[PDB]
Amino acid sequence: VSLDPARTDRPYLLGRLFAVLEKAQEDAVPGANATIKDRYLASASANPGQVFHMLLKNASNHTAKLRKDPERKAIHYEIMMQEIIDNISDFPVTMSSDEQGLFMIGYYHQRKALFTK
Amino acid sequence: MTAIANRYEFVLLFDVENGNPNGDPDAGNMPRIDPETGHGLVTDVCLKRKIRNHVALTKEGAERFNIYIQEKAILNETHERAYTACDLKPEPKKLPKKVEDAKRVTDWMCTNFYDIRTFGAVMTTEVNCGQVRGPVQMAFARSVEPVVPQEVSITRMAVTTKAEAEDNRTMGRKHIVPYGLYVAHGFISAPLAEKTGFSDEDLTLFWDALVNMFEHDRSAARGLMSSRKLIVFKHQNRLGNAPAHKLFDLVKVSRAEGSSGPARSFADYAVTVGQAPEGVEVKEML
Amino acid sequence: MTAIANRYEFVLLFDVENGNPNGDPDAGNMPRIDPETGHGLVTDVCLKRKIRNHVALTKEGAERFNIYIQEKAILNETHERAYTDAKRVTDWMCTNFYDIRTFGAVMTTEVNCGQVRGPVQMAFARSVEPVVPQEVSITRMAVTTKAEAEDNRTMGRKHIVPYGLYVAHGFISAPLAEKTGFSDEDLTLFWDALVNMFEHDRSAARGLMSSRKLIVFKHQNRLGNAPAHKLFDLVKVSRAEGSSGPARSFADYAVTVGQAPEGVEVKEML
Amino acid sequence: LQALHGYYQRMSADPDAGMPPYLCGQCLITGERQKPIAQLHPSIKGGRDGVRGAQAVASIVSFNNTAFESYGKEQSINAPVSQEAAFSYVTALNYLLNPSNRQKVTIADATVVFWAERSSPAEDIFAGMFDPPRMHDLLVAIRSGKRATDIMPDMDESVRFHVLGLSPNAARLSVRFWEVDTVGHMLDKVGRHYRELEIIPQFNNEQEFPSLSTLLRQTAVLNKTENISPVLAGGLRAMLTGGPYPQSLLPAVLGRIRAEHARPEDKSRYRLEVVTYYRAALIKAYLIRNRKLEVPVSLDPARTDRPYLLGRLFAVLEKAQEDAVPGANATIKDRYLASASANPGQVFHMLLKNASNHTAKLRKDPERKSAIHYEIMMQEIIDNISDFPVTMSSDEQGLFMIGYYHQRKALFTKK
Amino acid sequence: TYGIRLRVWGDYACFTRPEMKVERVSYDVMPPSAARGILEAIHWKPAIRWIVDRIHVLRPIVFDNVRRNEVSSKIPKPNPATAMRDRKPLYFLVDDGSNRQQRAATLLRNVDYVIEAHFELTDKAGAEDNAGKHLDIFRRRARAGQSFQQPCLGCREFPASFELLEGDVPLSCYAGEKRDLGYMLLDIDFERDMTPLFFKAVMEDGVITPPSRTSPEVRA
Repeated sequence: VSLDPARTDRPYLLGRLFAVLEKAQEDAVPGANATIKDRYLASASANPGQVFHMLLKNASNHTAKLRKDPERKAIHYEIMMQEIIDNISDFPVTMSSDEQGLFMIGYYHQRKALFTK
Repeated sequence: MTAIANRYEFVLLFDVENGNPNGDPDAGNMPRIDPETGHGLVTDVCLKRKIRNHVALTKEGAERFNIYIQEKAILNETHERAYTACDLKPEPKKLPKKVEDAKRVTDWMCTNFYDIRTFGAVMTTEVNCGQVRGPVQMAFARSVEPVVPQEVSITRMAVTTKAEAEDNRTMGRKHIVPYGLYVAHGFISAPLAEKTGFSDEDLTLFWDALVNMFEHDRSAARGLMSSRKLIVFKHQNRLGNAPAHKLFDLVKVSRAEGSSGPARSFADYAVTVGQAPEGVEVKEML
Repeated sequence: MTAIANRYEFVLLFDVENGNPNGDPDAGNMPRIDPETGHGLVTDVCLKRKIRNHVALTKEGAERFNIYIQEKAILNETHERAYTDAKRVTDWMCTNFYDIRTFGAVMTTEVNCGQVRGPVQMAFARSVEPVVPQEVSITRMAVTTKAEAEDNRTMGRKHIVPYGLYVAHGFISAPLAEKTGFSDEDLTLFWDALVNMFEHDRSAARGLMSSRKLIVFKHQNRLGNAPAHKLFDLVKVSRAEGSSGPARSFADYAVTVGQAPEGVEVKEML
Repeated sequence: LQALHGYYQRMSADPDAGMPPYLCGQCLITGERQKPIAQLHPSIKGGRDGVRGAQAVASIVSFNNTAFESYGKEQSINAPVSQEAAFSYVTALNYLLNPSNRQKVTIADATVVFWAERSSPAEDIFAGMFDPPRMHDLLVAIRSGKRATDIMPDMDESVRFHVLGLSPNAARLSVRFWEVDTVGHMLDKVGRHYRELEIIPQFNNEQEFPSLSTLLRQTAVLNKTENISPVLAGGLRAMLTGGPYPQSLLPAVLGRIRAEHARPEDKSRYRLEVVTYYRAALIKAYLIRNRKLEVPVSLDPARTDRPYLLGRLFAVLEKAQEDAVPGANATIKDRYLASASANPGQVFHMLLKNASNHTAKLRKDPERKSAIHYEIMMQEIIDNISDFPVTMSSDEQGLFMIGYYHQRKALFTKK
Repeated sequence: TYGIRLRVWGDYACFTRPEMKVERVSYDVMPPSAARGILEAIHWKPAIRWIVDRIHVLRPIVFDNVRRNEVSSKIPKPNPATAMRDRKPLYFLVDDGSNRQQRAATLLRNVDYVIEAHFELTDKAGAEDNAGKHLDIFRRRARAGQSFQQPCLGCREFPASFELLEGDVPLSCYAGEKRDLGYMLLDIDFERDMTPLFFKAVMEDGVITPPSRTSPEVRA
């Protein structure tokens, strides 16, 4: 897999977390005019520790919405969040240019995986 | 005007905060950068221009202190001034056939215009006033850490010509460096100073200008720019006692111990000046 | 006559920061780069000119250290001559002009062709690794002619090498010195100039150029003690382990000299 | 040159298309001993009607200055050729320089004159073969590796061919390059050159065989025949000797791409491109020859080189920009191409964030899902890259440029 | 057995053609003259004449262009006495107008040669001067890397690295090719008022064998 699940890397893990959060929102409220990739990517990559907490609250609400229905995809997204945050010891105050590039590539890697069968 | 007698090197530190310190004519107007490493650049030409502006503002055209490159001057009309003041008819496209008159016209150009006396000039164009090398030199300023230029889009609620677009406003953009610390070296040459007439008065004015360079350069695109250090290395003789690079190296620019993340103020940087060689004295007091 | 006693080799390493070390008259004044390897290139005569200028400034026309081949950046205030079948004139030229004594010269006429060699010899200085010059666009305030005032601004261009470390080889042949009186005082002044070449050469174009290292292989014999090409091999100028990407300061390069054969010494002047 | 001498001896035989007009030493032209040496050689035609750029009175041999004089010899005794030879070579050169004859072409600053050792149709072909306008069929054939005989049976390829390049130095003119290969061999070499240069056209008005002058002009400081680096003009000797192109070529085209921007003064619908057809062709030639790489004629999405994938990614981001903000006077290709290609790790984060904003705007607008397609392409390109490298080599930059050109062309009207 | 086999190589070389000295053009291969010069740079005395038997061209012929600013004139002769009868500055200013000269060059790159040569005693040789002695001295210097001066590929800007070949000569790129290079500079006969003398340089298998520079039938 081009996605490297064994890459315990802080910006990479945050990017994967962003991708799974976006997928969770897309499943909870499909087809909206804007995704969190479209809303919060700026702040998310600017000061991650300042916004990833509220992104996680929103993703928790989305997964709760998913959990009510038989389409409990919700367990996969929640276990993914658990696995990714397990490897993170603390959110960074700021990320450099290379860390932000790593963030973007990790997000795009994880997004590709979730769409795949 | 007696010439200076000492070889001088200097290090200039200056700031930029939400400003375009120097625009690149090629990248639209983006701040000049080293594309292969991201460090910002300021052409020595820009700093020379700010020095020239300082000279003109503080002396206001006093004798011996005019400047040669101005916002609307015509160089040939200025050279004809030298030819007239030397009583020579301006030889068409050429120097005067007498070498002594050529020297006199060139010296009148040097002895009057401050920036010709300082930075030198290439005046061999049409009416020919000769050449000057300039006792004073300075290299490209280069940031101590890579800068991240960001692009700011703005709008105007009025339009110049007859237009019907305003359906959305007229878009324009500014490029700005969020912050960056620039280290600009420089050099002062006694041997050439003697040949030009660069006196200690001039030199004083020079350091003055350097310290006060940016204070009058405020504009809507410049942001907040300031001079932070002017570490001058005075050699005790005509020809220096220490290699240049060996003195620049005494000036160490690092990031403060308690500073993390992108730099956004001078306080993020720790500046240390070492012990100079016994033939040199340091006047970091500037 | 006195002369230096040993053949010398030297490897001079100098570097340029945001400057045009040596322009190419055949490429619009862009800094030279070698077509076969992409290395930056600096002609020897470019360096010899710097040595000449530096010695002219430093020795200011002393008795035995005047310079023949000047450029119009000189002063005429003080002078003096040594004043010691055509050998007389030749050795008079050698004994008081430092550059004719050191690099050699040619005189207009002789029954012979009029050649003077001098002991010192040096080759094209080429970059340690390829350089990629950058074109810098600059603009001026005023206009030069009244015609082009018909609002008013002109755009020029400047070519710069962001950084590059140049290795300049050179050879000093003692037997040539013996025919030209190149003595140890001249040799020490010569090391001084090579170390200090670029100190007085500041100008708008060249930026910051400096001589970073000067290794000198001093031989025992009047001739050499090992082949020069094999001596130059010991100066392994390679990149510091901690640096990747383009080199932008001398700290990016690590240079070391191996053990030269027992018959030849080594000294790091810088 | 004695080649010139032989050419005079050739053309002088015929009473038309030529002319039969007529101390001692060894003639270096001929090799005959004890012949009358010329003290002052006859002049060569300069100016626009001769060797362009030089003064009307041009010369090969010229010892006017004391520096160049050697072994006690004076004005032309240094360069000893018999009077006859002196006349001969000069005359042949002049006849080749007369533009009425088709044996001449002007490249950058130098004027090229060529001939075959005996009458052959090559002399009528080579005039256009390195300045292309049957000839097109021949060019396609030799680019395919087919022998010239299959299109011109009268082409005796065993005939030796000569090419000469003269550059002006005021009154002095200099030899820049010289080839004496056989017609077949160098024709095959030119075929290989055109094969390497081959790239899909950007706009269907660009020619199939880019004239070497057009290739050089595109690296000029202002895209005009002046400001062509004479050394690069001479280096592109590499075209018909078959060797590697000068190593200064790739940094030159990359420098143009850095310092260029889309001028809308062409007054067409399109704002002028930054990676033009010709610059991409030169980059492809450099990557094929000097670096031995593999480069396709069109896009090959079945590829896994990170530089190529980053070039494609840059192209799709640029397309997304130009769709989000139509008609704008500037694009990332004007500013961030130079630093994207040379230092991806520092800039691709901001380019991707800006592309995210562009797709955001596009999603709500019409084109409500090309907003999706570009993101799918970003997925499929980013999927193959492990990290953005801190820096990229010059040839890695070349591959970036080729990938950008390919992915841009394959996306003009995909959607 | 009796003879020499010296190898020389270097990045640059410029063996300027006599008919193109003003705007340098290089011979495709090192002329015997250059060879001789190289050989004399290692060891030479008035008593001995160097002769070049064969010149091998190992690396392929490659060309390059370099342009340099240059001086137009040889420095004039002062008279030592009148030079000081009235103290005066003496100099040659490269920036004084006409002084400045531009001079292109068509020079080789990455050369590699093997020079086969042998000695010959001059008529002014000493009675005790053994040719074997000088053979031994030259071989010693070549093996040890010693030299009078660094040999140069034509011009002083172009130093030549050298080694002595005790084994069989290596093969050239042109091992199975033949090539007529035309008439090129053999030598300079300094006895006969310093005219050039030329030979037909027919390269074959990458090796050039010129006639003896001392041949009465070559010389006037």
